[PDB]
Amino acid sequence: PAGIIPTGNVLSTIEVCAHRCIFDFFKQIRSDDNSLYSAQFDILLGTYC
Amino acid sequence: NTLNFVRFLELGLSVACICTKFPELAYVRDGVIQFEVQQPMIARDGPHPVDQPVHNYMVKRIHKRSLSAAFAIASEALSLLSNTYVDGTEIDSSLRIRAIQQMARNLRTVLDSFERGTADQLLGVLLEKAPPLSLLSPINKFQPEGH
Amino acid sequence: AIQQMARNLRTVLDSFERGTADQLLGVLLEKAPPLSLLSPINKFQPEGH
Amino acid sequence: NARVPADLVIVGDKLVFLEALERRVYQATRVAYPLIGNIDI
Amino acid sequence: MVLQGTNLVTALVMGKAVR
Repeated sequence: PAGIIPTGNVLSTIEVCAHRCIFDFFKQIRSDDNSLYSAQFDILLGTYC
Repeated sequence: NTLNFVRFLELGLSVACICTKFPELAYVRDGVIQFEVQQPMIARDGPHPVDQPVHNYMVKRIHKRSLSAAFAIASEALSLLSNTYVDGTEIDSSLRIRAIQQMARNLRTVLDSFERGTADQLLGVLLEKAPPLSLLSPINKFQPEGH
Repeated sequence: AIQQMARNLRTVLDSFERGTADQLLGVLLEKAPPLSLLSPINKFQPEGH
Repeated sequence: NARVPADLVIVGDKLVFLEALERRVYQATRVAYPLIGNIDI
Repeated sequence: MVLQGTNLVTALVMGKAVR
């Protein structure tokens, strides 16, 4: 969940949890969750030569 | 008694640190700093292998700590502040002002504690960082290069 | 790649200047008799033989 | 002729350079500095 | 120093940031 404008709209709104053998990472949040609202980011503090 | 406020910058220890603000610090996972150091070289002959100049790349990472201080309020102070049981007479206005004076005199020292304790943390980290002189001096002297 | 080339070649060039002093020290050490032996020789005998 | 920062000392009646070159040369390089020779007894 | 603009979008979408 990163708030990008979607590239393409998805058709065929069909149950996805049944066919979860495909895909490489599957998550289903019930209604909402605090894992979505995380912003841990990595920082580089300048280099020295 | 009027306690005297200490600003960390005025202390002579401030010369040992490069302070900088960073509001979004709680979101940093692994702060990384980088180095790239090159070394010189001399040329010789005879039964010595011809050498090549070397480069070094060193990377260090941030270590995170924290500071905490407390601040107390008695029940009567809350009762006077919330105005829940006020009677609108000059007797309790003095009590309210006494409570507020206590709160402000307290908050001043609480805020001062962070300034006073940054120096403490710097001393702590510098002690945890320093190897003893009795070892460091001969080591940095009796070996020319290493290996 | 070009930056690495230049940074490498500059130190390579500096090596000869840095090593000329080494060569001088080497030859001067292998050429110098000890003081403790040279001092009496030049003093106790006037000329030689 | 050019100006150069170097220390000069006077001994006896002669003026001699006094060099202890270990930082300009032989520093952080894998070569051993001479004048650290060994003796056998 | 603070993060903004391209640094902010990088930190949000990719998870890395540099001074």
